[PDB]
Amino acid sequence: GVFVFRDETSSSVAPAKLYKALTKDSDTIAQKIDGPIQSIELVEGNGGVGTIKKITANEGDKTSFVLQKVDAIDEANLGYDYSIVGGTGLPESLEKLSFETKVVAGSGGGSISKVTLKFHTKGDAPLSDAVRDDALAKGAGFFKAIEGYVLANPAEY
Amino acid sequence: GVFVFRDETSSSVAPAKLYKALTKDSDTIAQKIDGPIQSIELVEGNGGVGTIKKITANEGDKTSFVLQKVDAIDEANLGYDYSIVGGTGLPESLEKLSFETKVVAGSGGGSISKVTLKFHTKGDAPLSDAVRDDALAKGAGFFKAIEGYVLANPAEY
Ligand SMILES: O=S(=O)(O)c1cccc2cccc(Nc3ccccc3)c12
Ligand SMILES: O=S(=O)(O)c1cccc2cccc(Nc3ccccc3)c12
Ligand SMILES: O=S(=O)(O)c1cccc2cccc(Nc3ccccc3)c12
Ligand SMILES: O=S(=O)(O)c1cccc2cccc(Nc3ccccc3)c12
Ligand SMILES: O=S(=O)(O)c1cccc2cccc(Nc3ccccc3)c12
Repeated sequence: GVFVFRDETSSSVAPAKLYKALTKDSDTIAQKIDGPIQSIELVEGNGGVGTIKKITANEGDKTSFVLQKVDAIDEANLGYDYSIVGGTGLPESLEKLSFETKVVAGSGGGSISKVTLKFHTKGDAPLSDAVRDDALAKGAGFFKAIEGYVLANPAEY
Repeated sequence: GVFVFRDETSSSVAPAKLYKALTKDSDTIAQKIDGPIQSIELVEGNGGVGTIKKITANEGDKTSFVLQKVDAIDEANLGYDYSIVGGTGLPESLEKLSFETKVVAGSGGGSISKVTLKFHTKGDAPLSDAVRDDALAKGAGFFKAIEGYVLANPAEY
């Protein structure tokens, strides 16, 4: 089955800048900062729809990876969708985790980051809170890492 | 004027550990990771209630600081309250900003971080969205930075 969860996050970062950092510069920033992500490599494509990326990261003291697919890109409306489709980093009860994101004008020149997660469980397995919350936690952690990088480097943004 | 805002975040980190990191190890962690925070000075007190900490940060293209005061500590119930009473880092429209935090166990094994922020505006003046959102953005940034550290160093926790 499909489980949907929507969330919004405000930021002082201007829309155009945030969108660029999250969708075009994130792979580069993630390997640059001291976070969980250790390496990102293109398995297929170079960024456009259909692209498959292998992301290797450290979960505690162990390494795992996920395969990521680029579902859609609407640069005109600052939209970007993609999903995690495999790898050892993907919970056993999950078949696919899809993200639908959009950046809109926020308050005081800042923006609003809207995200819709869609959990596709394996064999209609139930979605435990633990699995759902861990994904939200990782999604929130990654977002803050990029936003934080943007805020700390005004010459670049 | 006094404006209130609440929030809850679920974490996979056990209660006691998340609490120790946020309230006892954070001063050191902030200096170990590369974030906005540059230094933490104990101006008066040793960390117990009544303590005044001076926190300095590199806001990217400029520097600023805030005076933090420890309002209450309840180690038994994993409670910790404090507030920003001054510094160039505190917006002019604000007189004081208070935080009331608590960590409770999740029903399934994690922990939930509850936070209540109380904005004290200067004499009936309204609270601007920009000020409100920026404050929330920094609070979440700090929290996630500390949560990230624990998850990346299971050996230490
Ligand atoms: O694709 S990520 O941008 O890291 C990613 C981003 C946002 C939310 C995520 C949730 C679960 C797993 C991920 N991947 C993962 C990657 C390596 C090891 C373990 C898990 C998530
Ligand atoms: O009286 S408070 O309600 O905290 C307070 C409330 C509102 C604004 C304040 C500004 C400076 C100092 C305070 N007090 C203070 C008290 C003890 C130690 C350090 C500072 C302020
Ligand atoms: O993160 S703090 O350790 O207080 C902090 C430390 C050092 C310098 C700071 C400068 C501006 C804002 C802060 N924080 C802030 C957080 C929430 C609401 C309003 C201001 C600063
Ligand atoms: O807004 S900043 O200019 O970085 C910033 C400046 C000054 C003090 C800060 C204190 C805590 C968090 C921030 N932001 C943050 C936001 C997202 C992720 C990590 C940290 C602070
Ligand atoms: O849960 S972690 O084991 O760190 C983790 C492990 C593996 C891949 C991750 C990918 C994105 C975010 C995480 N969390 C995160 C949480 C807080 C701050 C920054 C990143 C990831």
